[PDB]
Amino acid sequence: ETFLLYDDCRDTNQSKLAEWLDLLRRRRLKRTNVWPPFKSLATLVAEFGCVAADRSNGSKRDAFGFSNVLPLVKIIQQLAEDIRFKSIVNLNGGGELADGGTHWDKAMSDEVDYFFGKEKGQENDWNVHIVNMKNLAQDHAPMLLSALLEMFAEILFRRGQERSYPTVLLLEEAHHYLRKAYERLAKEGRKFKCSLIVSTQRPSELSPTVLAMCSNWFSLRLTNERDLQALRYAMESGNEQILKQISGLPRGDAVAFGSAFNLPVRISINQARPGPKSSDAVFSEEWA
Amino acid sequence: KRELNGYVFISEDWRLPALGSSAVPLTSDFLNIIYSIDKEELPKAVELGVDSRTKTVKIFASVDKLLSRHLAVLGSTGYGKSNFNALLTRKVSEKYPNSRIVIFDINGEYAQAFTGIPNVKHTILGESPNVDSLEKKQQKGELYSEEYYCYKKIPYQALGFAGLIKLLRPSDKTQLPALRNALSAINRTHFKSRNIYLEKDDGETFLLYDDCRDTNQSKLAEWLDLLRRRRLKRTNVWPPFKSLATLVAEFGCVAADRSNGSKRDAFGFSNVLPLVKIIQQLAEDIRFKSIVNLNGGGELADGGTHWDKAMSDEVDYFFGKEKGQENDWNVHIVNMKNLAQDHAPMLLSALLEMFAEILFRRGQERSYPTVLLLEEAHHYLRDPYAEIDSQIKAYERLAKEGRKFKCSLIVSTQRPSELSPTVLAMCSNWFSLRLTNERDLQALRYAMESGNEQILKQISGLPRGDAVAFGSAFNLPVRISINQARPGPKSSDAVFSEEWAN
Ligand SMILES: Nc1ncnc2c1ncn2[C@@H]1O[C@H](COP(=O)(O)OP(=O)(O)OP(O)(O)=S)[C@@H](O)[C@H]1O
Repeated sequence: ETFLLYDDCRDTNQSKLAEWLDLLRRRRLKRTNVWPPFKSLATLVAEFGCVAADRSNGSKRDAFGFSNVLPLVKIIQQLAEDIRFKSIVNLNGGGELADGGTHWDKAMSDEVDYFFGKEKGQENDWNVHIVNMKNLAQDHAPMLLSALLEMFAEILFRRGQERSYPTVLLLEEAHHYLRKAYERLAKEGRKFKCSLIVSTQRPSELSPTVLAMCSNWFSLRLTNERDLQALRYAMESGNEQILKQISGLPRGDAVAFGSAFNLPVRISINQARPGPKSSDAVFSEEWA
Repeated sequence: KRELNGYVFISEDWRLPALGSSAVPLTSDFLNIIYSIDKEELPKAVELGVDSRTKTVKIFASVDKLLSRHLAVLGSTGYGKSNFNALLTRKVSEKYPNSRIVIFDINGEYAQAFTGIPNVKHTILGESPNVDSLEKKQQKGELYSEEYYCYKKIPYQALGFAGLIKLLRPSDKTQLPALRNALSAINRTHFKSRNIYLEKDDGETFLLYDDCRDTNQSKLAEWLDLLRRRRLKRTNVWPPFKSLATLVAEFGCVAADRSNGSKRDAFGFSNVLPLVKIIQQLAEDIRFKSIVNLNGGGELADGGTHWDKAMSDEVDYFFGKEKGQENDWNVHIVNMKNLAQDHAPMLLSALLEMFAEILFRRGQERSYPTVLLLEEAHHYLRDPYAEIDSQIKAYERLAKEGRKFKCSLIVSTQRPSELSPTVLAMCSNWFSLRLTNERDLQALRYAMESGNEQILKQISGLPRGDAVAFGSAFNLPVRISINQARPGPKSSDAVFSEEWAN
């Protein structure tokens, strides 16, 4: 037998709803072997929110609960129809769904082995990974980029200090998507053998703990007092004589200090070959 | 120091002179090396003014550095902020006559300043006071003179499946699904003088009503399921803004008697009534209807592609055509003299989203450079009834898409404290005139990069015409005296004495 659910508070077959819906909670009816799509959450939400008890010894579809559940189905619907979200995320399902009760923890643990690599002993086909995100909007980035760093921390714990391999993580423009549990990778990283490089221009938008869990420092020019004060309040290994130099540094010159330098240094940095694209724009050409 | 047979200036502060060395003053040959630009950029420069303290040295800047990125102009009232923008925009054209400049003018000032330049246009937003009057088009290569202009409305097709939802705000039980079913089916309703109906594949027709009258209330179910699952006949004309209100009621006042045969019940109809009220209110008005065209007319070419072409055609009118095609004008002035403080955000924060969407598609191969000037942006860059940052999502997208696909922004304003501090951080150059308060002079401190304090502590006392500049196009900051424009903008707002004397 079958039964068909809807998204609108229509009156068709609104008597035998609870009889079918209680078995769902008590896990007595059938299950499947394929992942469904994303839009299919709104129907379940509406049905769990718009069911009531009828006086005609049956069930009823109410409308004073739709008014309670409505604000959520709305954003779900407006999110499953954007043309900049579905080109990054795959809102179609169709894949295999396992048994046993462990179907989330096998989906989570298959996108980490693709970006951050596998564990010790196995064969991997690369040592350098370059992820490019030029096609991702500037308003969907925080969520989707924090999700990944929250996923890469529930798994080092379940992997351990034995099966884990040491890696290096280059994070560029980190003040857009690095800010309780949202920053566990910067704290519980030394145990699980991960090291971060953070590049950024607005250090006043970071947490004073991330900028304090750092051992060595490389500082180029920095012209704002709202940032100098932060660097100073968080600094642990230096002085206040090299802080005055940071505002009059030319290009390529840097100030360096930490544990790998026995006395702070002013440095001129070698050029790289082949270098990064770092191209620019030119308007005069196209119209001249 | 010397380079080959000239000199060059380098900024770095760790050096010092030796004891006994002699001090000497500086001349107009070294000042003109301290306040100059490279040789690589000299054939692409633009003049702005002269130095204030001495007045023997002229100031130049490079179009590339200055405009490839975004730019900000700040200043109080009555100190010289509208002369600067006309100077700049006219000097860009006089040097690069194949440019593309678009201006949002919400006061009607910037037309008197382009008299004498080719490929100018002038569009007003609204309806003609007179009706049986003419408007004279111009040809190519013809110098602009006033008495040439055009009028324009904006249709309602170019707001999409989402703009209308946002503009109507269904806030209760059973308004949303009906308002979706109506927008999804608006392309199968036919129209006559003053009544709406459907047309079957075979002659037969069936009428729709808006008052819940029980005449012929027994065939709804089977004349609605078909419309719902794409079985009735199509059409080829856009209907008005009231078929919406006529469908939202017949989709919300329907039920089924246990005695087979449908009935248009009365109770459910009330659950939808208020939306019908307001969507009626927005036709017997003088403000919304003066700007927007809620009448209905045009082609509706089949192919499930009737929401996109309206956007694509309305963008090519204000912002320009794709590369290769023939676009007539090069300067576009849009006049919003007649537009209320209530419908400004909603209307002017949708053309920009359109432009973003189309500029994401055009790409780097089909996109043409353009400069876009936004005046008094503290009026429409923040949707007031959007009180969470979850809803400010237009500038943050358009700035990036433009920095990628050749679109430059100029933001002019006089109150930088009513303006989010992420709008003023995507900028790479700054021009500031006198600021009188003390809470608008901290929003700049908090959000600037390439300055200092000795150039900021002398903004409270800047006279009329003098400015202060810094950013990634200046080697060291400058205090500067700007030069007058000829001809300039207009300022005729109101004067009492005259009328009182008449
Ligand atoms: N270099 C200059 N020297 C002296 N006066 C100037 C100079 N440049 C502009 N002015 C004068 O400044 C006066 C007022 O400038 P406006 O154009 O009203 O600036 P504004 O009021 O900030 O612009 P809005 O926001 O459009 S009213 C004009 O009457 C000009 O004559």
